[PDB]
Amino acid sequence: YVQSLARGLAVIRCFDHRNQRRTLSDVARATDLTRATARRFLLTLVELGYVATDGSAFWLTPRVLELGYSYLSSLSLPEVAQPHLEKLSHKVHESSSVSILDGADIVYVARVPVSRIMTVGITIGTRLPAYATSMGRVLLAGLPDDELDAYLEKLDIQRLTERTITARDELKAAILAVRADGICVLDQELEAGLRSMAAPIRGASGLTVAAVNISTPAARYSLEDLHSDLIPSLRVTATDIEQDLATVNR
Amino acid sequence: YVQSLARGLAVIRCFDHRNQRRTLSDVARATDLTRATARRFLLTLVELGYVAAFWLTPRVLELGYSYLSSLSLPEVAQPHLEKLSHKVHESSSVSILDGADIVYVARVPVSRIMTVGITIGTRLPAYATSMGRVLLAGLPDDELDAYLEKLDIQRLTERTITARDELKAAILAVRADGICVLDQELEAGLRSMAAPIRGASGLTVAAVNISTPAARYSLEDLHSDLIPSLRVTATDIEQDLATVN
Repeated sequence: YVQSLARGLAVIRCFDHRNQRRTLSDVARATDLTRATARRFLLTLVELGYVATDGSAFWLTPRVLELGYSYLSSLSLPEVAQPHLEKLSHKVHESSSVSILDGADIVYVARVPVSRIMTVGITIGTRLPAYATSMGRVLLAGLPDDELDAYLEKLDIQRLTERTITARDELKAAILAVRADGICVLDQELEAGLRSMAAPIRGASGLTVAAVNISTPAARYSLEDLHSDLIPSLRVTATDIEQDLATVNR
Repeated sequence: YVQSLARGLAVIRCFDHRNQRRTLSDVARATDLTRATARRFLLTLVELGYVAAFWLTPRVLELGYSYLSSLSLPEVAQPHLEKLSHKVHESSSVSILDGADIVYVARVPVSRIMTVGITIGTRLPAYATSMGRVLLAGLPDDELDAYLEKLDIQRLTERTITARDELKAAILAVRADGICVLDQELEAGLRSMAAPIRGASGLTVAAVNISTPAARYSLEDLHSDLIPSLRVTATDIEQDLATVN
């Protein structure tokens, strides 16, 4: 663990909107350092061209943008989501995906499969009806009310399994429940023996822009086990993806 | 002088759009470090959240953002660019001058099949961009001449101006007109237009622009529809900048 690297970075990070220029003592204070240790880092950064000074105040220069900015700020939603899906899937040993809404269908945009014989994973670019998927109900809960009502007016609900919700009013209710719970569990309404759970991914304004799921055979978990073992991690993954997406698009 | 600081930053610096993933052997080669030294850096960055093969994480954006945020201009401009791009449905930006380059500090992208996208932190030669010519126009004549003395003009497209006196005359006319329209001198099929943003000094300190495919608008349409909006955006940003300083 190279302390000096950590400290030099903390010095760059101590500049912001409220703190545009800082004195040596103020940089020391902001980074939990002393004047003598802070000075060493500040003078190296000045030498490197990352910091400028007039003798009393220090501030950052545009060279700091050379550290990754022009390509990290261009990451797509799937590229932001991928490492987080990989961590989630590796933690719970189940398929995880991200999708977005396209009219009446969800479209898969990122996924991590598991290596099993019987697997429930769908390839990127596949579409599925929004009404019959956990991600779809999450995305639909994110619509403005007039758009949701329009969607539901236009929808031809098909009986896909013996458990598929069949009434427009019961469907609307399941979608509004998702709005209240922050998650959707879909129990074999798409295919018998298959379960999915999904959570919203929001833009920085709180608008739902994508959904993330875990999908699993009904035989691997009771409904109660999903809540104790999988849904907590799914929530954390959704929030991790949100936070990165916000940083990237800032 | 803290050498391990210098090296740790050289490690971050060696990752780019092409080279987003690198093994520990990849990274040591790249920075002329020992495998052993090249290794302790990676792992401090891993503990610190800046690295996760190895790759930069979005937390690396907090370094650049400390700059951007500690400058008044980028966040002051942002809500005006949002309105500008929403009105004209084209990508808009703000940049400042850094030696011979402009550097992008604020943006709003507009996406379609063929997209004009330049990201924050991108650096481009001032002589070949509409914002660079606006920024060079704002230099005192002696600084302009010194800039031109060091400049090696490249042929970026078949249309790029090739002669220094020609370039200097173009810059002086931008100074007179208060805008620059750069028609396909940086990339074939690409047009942009820029207006200056004046600082506390009454001097140009930054520039704002719109860029768009040449095939979307006639030059006439640019002058009639888009450029009047850009000019009011420039002055809205100058006014907001004055309140904050």
